[PDB]
Amino acid sequence: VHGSLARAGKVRGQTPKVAKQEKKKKKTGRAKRRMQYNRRFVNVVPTFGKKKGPNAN
Amino acid sequence: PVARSWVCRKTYVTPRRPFEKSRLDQELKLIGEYGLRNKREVWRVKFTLAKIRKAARELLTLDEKDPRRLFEGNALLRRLVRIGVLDEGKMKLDYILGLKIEDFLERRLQTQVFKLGLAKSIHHARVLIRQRHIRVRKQVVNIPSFIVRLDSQKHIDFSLRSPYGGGRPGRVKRKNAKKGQGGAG
Amino acid sequence: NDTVTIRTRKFMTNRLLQRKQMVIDVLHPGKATVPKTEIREKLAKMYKTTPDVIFVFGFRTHFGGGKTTGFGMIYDSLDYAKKNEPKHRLARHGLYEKKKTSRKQRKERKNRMKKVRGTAKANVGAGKKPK
Amino acid sequence: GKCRGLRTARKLRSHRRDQKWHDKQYKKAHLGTALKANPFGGASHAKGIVLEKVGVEAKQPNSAIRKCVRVQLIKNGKKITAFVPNDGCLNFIEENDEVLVAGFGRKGHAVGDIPGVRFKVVKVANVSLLALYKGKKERPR
RNA sequence: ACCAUGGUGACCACGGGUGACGGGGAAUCAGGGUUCGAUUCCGGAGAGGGAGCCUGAGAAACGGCUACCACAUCCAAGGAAG
RNA sequence: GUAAUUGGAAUGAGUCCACUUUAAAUCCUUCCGCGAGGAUCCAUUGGAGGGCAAGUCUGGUGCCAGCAGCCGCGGUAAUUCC
Repeated sequence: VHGSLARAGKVRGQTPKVAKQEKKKKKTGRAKRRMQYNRRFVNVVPTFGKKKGPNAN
Repeated sequence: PVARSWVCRKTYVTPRRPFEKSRLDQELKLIGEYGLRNKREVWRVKFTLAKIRKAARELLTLDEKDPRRLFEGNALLRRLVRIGVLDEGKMKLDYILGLKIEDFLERRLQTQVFKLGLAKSIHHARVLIRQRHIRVRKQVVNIPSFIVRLDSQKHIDFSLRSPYGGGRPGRVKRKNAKKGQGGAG
Repeated sequence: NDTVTIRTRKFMTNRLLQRKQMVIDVLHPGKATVPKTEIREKLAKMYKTTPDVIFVFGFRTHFGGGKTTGFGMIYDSLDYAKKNEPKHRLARHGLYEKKKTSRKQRKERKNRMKKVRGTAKANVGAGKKPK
Repeated sequence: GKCRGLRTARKLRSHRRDQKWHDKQYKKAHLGTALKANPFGGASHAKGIVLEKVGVEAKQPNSAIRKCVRVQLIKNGKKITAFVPNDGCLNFIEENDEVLVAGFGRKGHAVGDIPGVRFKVVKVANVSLLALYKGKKERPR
């Protein structure tokens, strides 16, 4: 039907729950700006392609 | 009712529009190739650069033969000649207008302890300052934003209390030599 | 003793106050803040007087050791040292002892002596036996 | 068009102080009757108890049952409606709590697809409605 | 107190509102402005509400008093204090 | 740049005298000492369709729950919902 007052809190109330698995911490602070300038500009790679961006899948 | 100063102004400025792709890119290579911590202290020195141009163009809209820029622009120039962004014998109020923020991030303490051969790897040249290892002639200072003058520029050195200029090795050398003699007499 | 420099500057003696007052900068290069009681004899063995009329205070060590700076002064007498001097630096080394009441006491003692009128035997004696 | 001239500034000023009464977001800031009208009354937040849970319907292109409550303010006491704005968050507001109703994105007007609502709900019973959805707090006893 | 019939106004009087203390100023800024200012500086006012006073050089003071009206305290209920 | 192996004239927070400041004390300033290997001594807040920098990667839902300031995405493969 169209759900008058029932199934309120439905889609989070039935979702499969995936554990947040641990990682390394991020290099916070000054070193983030170190490593991401290093991510973008110190290696301007000659890979062409109309420049597919920074979350390529 | 109080004996307080009250007086403060903001030092950095935030941009007109954010999220244009030809701003953050041409500003990111300030944050990395000169080794800074956050973009607020890029806007800081740029807003410092900005009002000097706003000063000088209040001054360039005046003519020839009036006394106020004779006091102002000369006192303007005898303060940024001594900081080393602009050399002495070619003093004009017109060369200052074509000037870029690459020179204000060149006259810091932090990039001059990289290019005077005192260290390596510009981010590391941040680290030595703040970790209390670098003195001015008599004064030890842990400030990367210390725009060190042209006058006191040949005088940056390691401290007398530094490892690299003095002694009493700190807690990593003391700890390792202790445990080796900590198995017998 | 060992590696300590004592210097001073802006020496102004005066006989308005009959003192000798100056700015002292103490150089301890890699050492801690020097005791003031050690400083108030290292001028006496320079000004040829006794460590009895040389008073120092006010040392704030500059950033990262080396030159601290402060005040110091020299009186012309120990009896001048008890006339023209605020009582707190007269007492940091014992020359005038100070144990009084707190001001919370002294106010409320006067607030209860205020109600009682005329009785000289019972203005002070407004409850000194009960406490 | 305009009368103009150097000496006519009385005409050009008593023409502006009454042609200013014809644009709205000035007029709901100086005329007074639109200052009393809002339930918050020149404020930014209000506390109020929950009287009724209701489900309103979404507007013309959508079709959903948007959930709302029926807060009645203790300041200048009068009935309003209010929106409880998250996924599993109907359950965290219960009957006759004390919630802090805030504005809803657009000042004085409903956003999106909820016809006839003006306020949203944060801080159910001293704890933030974010801080119950995000698993940082509970509803205290 | 005796006389005279005047005065103000569309160059907005008079009346109403003010979520109005005024001013130095503050936020903002191409120029032009729009808003804020209870707030440490100076000037005004008032110590719950309105009135009346003594002393002093200066107070219609309120960490001075007396009366009323609104609020409240002790009590051995005879009275006291705000 | 991972996955590394060490290190050492590297150090700050933290715990600790003592001097100092101060009226008396506190910060802070100085200075024995201890004090970093997933340096566990750990950085969040908001977003990722367009305005607006950043994903048609996966699972769940199925005009429901919900998102969205505006346009819009939602009806069994969603670049916006969990």
